[PDB]
Parts: sequence; C-alpha cells; structure tokens
Amino acid sequence: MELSFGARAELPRIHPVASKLLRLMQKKETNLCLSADVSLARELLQLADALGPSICMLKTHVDILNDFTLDVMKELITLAKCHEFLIFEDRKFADIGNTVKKQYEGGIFKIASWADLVNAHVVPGSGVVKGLQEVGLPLHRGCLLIAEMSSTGSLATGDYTRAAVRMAEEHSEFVVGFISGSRVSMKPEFLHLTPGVQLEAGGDNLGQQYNSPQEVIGKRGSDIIIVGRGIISAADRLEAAEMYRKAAWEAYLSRLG
Amino acid sequence: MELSFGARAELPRIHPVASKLLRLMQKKETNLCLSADVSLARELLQLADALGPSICMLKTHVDILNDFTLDVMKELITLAKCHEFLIFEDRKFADIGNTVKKQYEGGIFKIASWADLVNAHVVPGSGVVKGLQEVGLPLHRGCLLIAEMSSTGSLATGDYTRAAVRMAEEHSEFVVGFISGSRVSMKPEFLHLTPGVQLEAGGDNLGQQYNSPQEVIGKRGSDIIIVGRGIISAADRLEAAEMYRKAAWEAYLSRLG
Ligand SMILES: O=c1cc(O)n([C@@H]2O[C@H](COP(=O)(O)O)[C@@H](O)[C@H]2O)c(=O)[nH]1
Ligand SMILES: O=c1cc(O)n([C@@H]2O[C@H](COP(=O)(O)O)[C@@H](O)[C@H]2O)c(=O)[nH]1
Repeated sequence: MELSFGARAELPRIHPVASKLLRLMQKKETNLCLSADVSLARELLQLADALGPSICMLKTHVDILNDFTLDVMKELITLAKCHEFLIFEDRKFADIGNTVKKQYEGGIFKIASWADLVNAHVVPGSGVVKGLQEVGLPLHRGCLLIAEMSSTGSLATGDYTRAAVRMAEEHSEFVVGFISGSRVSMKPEFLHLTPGVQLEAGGDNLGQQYNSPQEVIGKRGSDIIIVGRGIISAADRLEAAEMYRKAAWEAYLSRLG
Repeated sequence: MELSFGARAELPRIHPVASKLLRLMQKKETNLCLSADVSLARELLQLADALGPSICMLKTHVDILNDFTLDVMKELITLAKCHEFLIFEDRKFADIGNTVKKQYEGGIFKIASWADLVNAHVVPGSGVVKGLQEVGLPLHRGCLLIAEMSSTGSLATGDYTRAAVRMAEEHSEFVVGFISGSRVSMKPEFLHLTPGVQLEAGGDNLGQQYNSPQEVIGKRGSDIIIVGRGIISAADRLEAAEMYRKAAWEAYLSRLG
C-alpha cells in the first residue's frame, strides 16, 4: 500500500506544490535537498546550476547571504525552472500570526515572492500557520512544519511532535509536510524532509547529530534528505551530491520494494 | 526579600547588560518595552525619539523594515544612547547552533553589531544558545529565552517552560532572562519580559491574547511589559506609551510594597 512518489503526486488531497515536487523527484530520480548554507551569492548560484540536475529542492538561509538582493533570487528562480527543483527558504517562522505574515511577505527579503516552500515551528500554536497562509495561499505557496529536530536536546518530541502532525493535518490547504527525523504522519499526502544527514557517523560541536541516508529514508521512512556540509564542505560538490542522491534514491526504492 | 530593580542591578551574578537595563529602569521609572512593529524606517526613528524617554527598551523586527539599512540602525543607536534604552531584536533564533551563529553575526542585517539583546526559542536544545553565544559573548551581548508564549495554542508550557528555565540558568554568562507570561525563574538575576499586553481585554484574529499590565506585572510577577499595537495603533503614541509606562511602573511598585 506504499505508493511511489509519482503516484503520491496524484493523490486526491495532494497540494499542488507537493505534487509538483513529487513529479520532479520521480522524473529525475532524486530525493535530495541541497542545504545551500553559503554566504556568497555567486557560490549559491554556481552550486544551484551545477547541482540542479541532482536535486529535488534547494534550501536557502537568505539571512546569511552577505550580498543578498532580489535579483539574486530572480537568478536562482531561473535555475530552479531550468533544472526543475523547488526553492525552500528555511526561515523557521516562529512568532505570533500577525508578525509572521509581515516577515513572510515584506521587509527586504520578500520571501513569499520567490520561495515555493517555507517552514514554521509549531510552538506558537496554529496562529503561526494562519498568519503565514494569509500570504501564502494567494501566492500558491506551501509550508512545512517542524515536527522533530536533529540537534542534541531537541524538545520537539512526544506530544510536541503529535501537536505538529495535528496542526498540519488540519491546515492541509497550505501545509504540505514536515521537517522531521522520521515518518511522523501516516497520510501519504504529506512530505517528510530530514536534515542531520551524512554518509559517515558524527556530528558538529554545536549540537548537530548525523544519521545516514539509508537510516533516514530506508529505516525511519522519510522521503527527502536535507544535506549541507556533507556536500558543501567537500571538494567536488557535484560528486558529493551524486553520492547523496544515489544513497537516498536507492533507500527509497528498497523500502518501496 | 523582593528587591527593587536598582538593587537587582547590583546582584553578584548579574549580567552587565541586565545591570545596565535595570539601572535605567530605576532611573527613568519605566518598565515598558515598545514593540516598534512598523515597516518604515522614518516611523521607527520618530517613535524611538519621541517615546525614548518613556521606555526601557525598544524591540525591533528588522525583517519587516521595508527600508532597512545599517545606517538606520546607527541612527537608532544614537537615539538609544540619547534617551537611555536598550535595543532588542526580536529575531526568535530557532535553528541548530551552527546556523544561528551565522544568522546572528552575518547576512545583510548584522544583528549582533547593533542589538543589545536578542532572543531564542529553546526547541532545538541548548546548541541554539551555544551557537549564539559564540558571537554574542565577544560582543558583550545578552539573550532572552522564550519560556512561554501569549498566543492561542502555545506549546511553551509545562516541561517545555521548565527546560527553558534550566537552559538559562545554565548559560547565565549570556542569557539574561525570559520572554514569558509570568515569573518563571525564582532567581532575581533573570529578567522577565511579557508580551501580549493591552489595557483593555481582547486579542487579535490570528491568535494573540491580551492581559493587562496590572495582571502581568502585579499578579503574574513579570518585570517588563512589551506593547505593540496598544501603542502604535493609537493616535497619540506618546500619551499611549505614558499610560502603559505608568500602569506597569505602579504595578511593580505595589508588588514591591
Ligand atoms: O532539525 C533540523 C532542522 C533543520 O532545518 N536543520 C537545518 O539543516 C541544515 C543542516 O546542515 P548540515 O548538513 O550542514 O548539518 C542546516 O541548514 C540546518 O539549519 C537541521 O540541521 N536540523
Ligand atoms: O509570546 C509572544 C512573544 C513575542 O515576542 N510576541 C511579540 O510581541 C509583540 C506583540 O505585539 P502586539 O502588542 O501588537 O500584539 C509582537 O512583535 C510579537 O511578535 C508576542 O506577541 N507574543
């Protein structure tokens, strides 16, 4: 009863952004999201161009880009369209609804104008989603809810994770899935994206913890791996991305049987 | 055994940023933080100048400022120095440590260069604080942890709130207090700042809930009220700020006896 990405793209209740994503994952044989955690626009764009064919999604932190402009993001959209990947701004909205709507639409980043996907913490209660969706529904955007975190001491466990799943499942006109370590919803209309991924065991010195693509996708049932330093600190980022793509894709196929 | 703000400023374990704040609160008879939730730099600066004498702190959301530049923030520092208030960027850092350090120091906002105080959600675990403090300790900054939220459905309750208090109390070289609805720590070295404040009962249509300064300061034991729309939507923002200042200050005095 587990469906391929291409069949999930057709589910009756699928969000159009999720459907677009699932179709390109199936087409390109990729369930890799690049975490493009760089500070230079040129590096961001060169990574997006070279790695675009290997990825289903490019995750940004626009607020670490020392030379952000909206024209950078126009360039990034051109590459996303060319290579067929979604743009996910990993802003982690986490305020009351009236504040996050402004943070999403406005200021100098105008996130909603260029990001297919954003994400939110569930700690404020469902007003965080209601505020975002007042901006994002008109613009045909989607949102991911942070149900679990990869870092040591995370409080996104137990009843908190359950609250995130309920909040999704109840805002499914806008919420398309989760940031999580594992499959947290049994409804196949929801995407699961998992950060904290490297091929080798380890972590960082600021609480990051790594698990492998086989563990995350194959054993824990997630859909997509989010990989930053495992790719971006490598010398050859293209070959690193291909290693991660092949790992995540085979883990998905093997789970699917 | 409850101490005045001026005596708390002298406590052995007080953080220098908390001490500076407590001294100016005592001097100016203000425990009001203006939530300057505007999109124009000119309005931000005109509010800071006119209301500066009435406030202990000005809370920003730099990411909704349509015409942000670092020169705006230089102007804002000049006013903070003139009128004696701290600048609190309400960024709600909420990522792994390695990410938040970059978000705090870098990008176009360079938050650490101008904000006396920032805040963080505790959901990622203590690496969020460790990452921020790698930037903020050298720059002699402070941080507030979000222990409770004002909005409907908040998950910052129970064991989550307790985890926030522990995390503070254990990073007290950098963490100076809390965003909370009430006094959550019994240690008087920690500040309690409470949003969701208006004189009249009510809320908004996106989950905000209001309580009065007398309730928050006088009954719930908080130190500082954070007020946005109750001031900024009023016609005369100066008189509105004075009403809130007088309310919060008298509630503090009456609690102190
Ligand atoms: O639980 C979570 C949620 C995240 O978004 N992230 C993000 O995913 C990326 C992980 O990067 P890296 O692979 O270099 O550790 C970072 O951008 C981080 O902000 C995470 O690491 N853990
Ligand atoms: O629990 C919390 C935490 C906050 O920082 N805030 C912030 O405090 C301010 C409240 O503004 P207002 O008084 O207009 O409702 C907003 O900037 C909001 O982001 C809040 O309302 N509740």
